[PDB]
Amino acid sequence: DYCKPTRLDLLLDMPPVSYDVQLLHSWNNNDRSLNVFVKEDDKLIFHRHPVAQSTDAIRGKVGYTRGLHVWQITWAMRQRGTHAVVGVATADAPLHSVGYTTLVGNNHESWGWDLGRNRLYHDGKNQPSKTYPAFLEPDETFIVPDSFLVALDMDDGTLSFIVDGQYMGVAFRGLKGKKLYPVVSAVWGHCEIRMRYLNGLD
Amino acid sequence: NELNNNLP
Repeated sequence: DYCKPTRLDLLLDMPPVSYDVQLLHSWNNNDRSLNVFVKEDDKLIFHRHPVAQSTDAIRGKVGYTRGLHVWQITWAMRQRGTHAVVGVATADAPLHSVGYTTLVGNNHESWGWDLGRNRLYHDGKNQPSKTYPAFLEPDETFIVPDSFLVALDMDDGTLSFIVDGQYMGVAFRGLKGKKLYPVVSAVWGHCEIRMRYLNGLD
Repeated sequence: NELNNNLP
């Protein structure tokens, strides 16, 4: 009859890493769509050029192969547009499509949470999406707040999210033995998205 | 006033 911490709980309880370490895990300005750029004045942030009928992605500098890793995404609600997707990808995932689409999750190389739809996509050409968080009823949606956490456990092979301080449950399973990078895909002109790495265990 | 705030 007492309180036990998860490895996730313990990670969140340690003090977050220095800026130097945040920069090492930040958006890769040499691994991106041609229609986005990392801001020189704030390197935790990328900015999307106003290109019509285009979906654009960018990977984090570090592809995680082991350990638990948690980063914070800030994406202002008003700059999300029709297709705002957050997740992970292999080095082989496409970082651009024509049209407005769920680019992250539309193939075998990416796993994404569509923030507007509250739905998960992976291998979208061949497999159905899933409601997430899974407690949501078919037609029930909530607005994901501006900032939230992404939790990639390469030892369990899982991706999870934390929203408003609450664990949203496991989103994706089956990720052991991969090399997976933070990723987002976006369609909004002049949208800015921040990724701040918090900490890792192992 | 394009759907996703982009330039035609």
